[PDB]
Amino acid sequence: MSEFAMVFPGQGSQDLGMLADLATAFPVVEQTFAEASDVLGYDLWALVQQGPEEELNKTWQTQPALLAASVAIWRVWQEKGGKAPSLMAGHSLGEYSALVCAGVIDFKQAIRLVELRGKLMQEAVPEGTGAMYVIIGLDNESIDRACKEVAQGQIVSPVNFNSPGQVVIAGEKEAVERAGDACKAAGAKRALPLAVSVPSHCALMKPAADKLAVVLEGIEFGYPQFPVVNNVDVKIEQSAEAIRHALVRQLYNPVRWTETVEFITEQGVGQLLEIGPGRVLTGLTKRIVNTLSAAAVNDTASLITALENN
Amino acid sequence: NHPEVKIKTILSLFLNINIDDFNMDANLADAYDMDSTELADLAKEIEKEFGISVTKSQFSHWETGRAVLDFVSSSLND
Repeated sequence: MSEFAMVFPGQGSQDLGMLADLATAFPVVEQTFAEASDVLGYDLWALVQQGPEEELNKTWQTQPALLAASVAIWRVWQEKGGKAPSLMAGHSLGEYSALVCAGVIDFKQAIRLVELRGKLMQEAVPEGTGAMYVIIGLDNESIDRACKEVAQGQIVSPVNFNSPGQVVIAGEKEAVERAGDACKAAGAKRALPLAVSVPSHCALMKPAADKLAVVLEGIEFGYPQFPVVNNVDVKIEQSAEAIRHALVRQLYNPVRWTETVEFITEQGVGQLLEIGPGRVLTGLTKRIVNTLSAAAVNDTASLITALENN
Repeated sequence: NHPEVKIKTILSLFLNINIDDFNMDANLADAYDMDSTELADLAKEIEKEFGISVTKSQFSHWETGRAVLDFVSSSLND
């Protein structure tokens, strides 16, 4: 018996007309966004397809769209009668997608939490105060040094460790911009700025995380059906209290995705399926392990091929 | 000037193939098996060559070799 795991993408994987091919093939896709639209008070499907992206890149509107997109793929997978995954894991927002798919949080309840989470993060760091930079083709020490050299009494840190030779930094805008130039000077292959509204997973988010800690106490947390590996600790939590505290700590601590993928590999998992839009986490997989296959389930063609193998 | 000749030259040298073997009509995704980041690295070579700006939203949508050309022509025009 082979084993596979589902991985859920974070922020930056959203684009215009995502799940347009799958929506024609499956009515349940548009039903998921319709349920999310009742919570939000606007047609979330209409925002995603029609655009404009500039609205879709606003974090409080970005994350509900990714959550509704990612869960809609899982519902199609479960409707067709696909194989049950051995593990679950999720990047940045993906924890919320994975926890909803795992049966920890309710879908409609999660949309309010995820929307509100975006607003709390935006209150901490206003629009244009901070930015995020993917730094490709450089070791972690050299990136970690480069941030400390150019900080100048401002918050800069490497936050997402996506793969070996790919680290994301976040902090204050100018400090990140000045840090990004220092990494290119050190021999980085590229310092690509992400089009993300808020610098996540850094010390600037702790004011928002303190507010988020009080939110999660109001929300109900069920027992997980599938094992969910968190970003912050690289650990599977069964109890509700431990999952809540992980989601708070996630917001102001780095994402350990390299170790998350390696941990999945240790539990006999031979393949990863990216349950969400784009193909971001698929491209990371080969760089982390090389012998671990992966594919992105974002449209009908990919849905059937992925379903047929496993 | 001569965008197709240079777009043919750059993508041929990037993938380690002859110019004759490369096809503008073909799908970069798995016709030549270049991933997301390799496309981001190509995007930077296009910025340096023509003197135009490109962002993740823009360079990620390039599926064909012609799709890269059409972007460059519109950028130089505007």
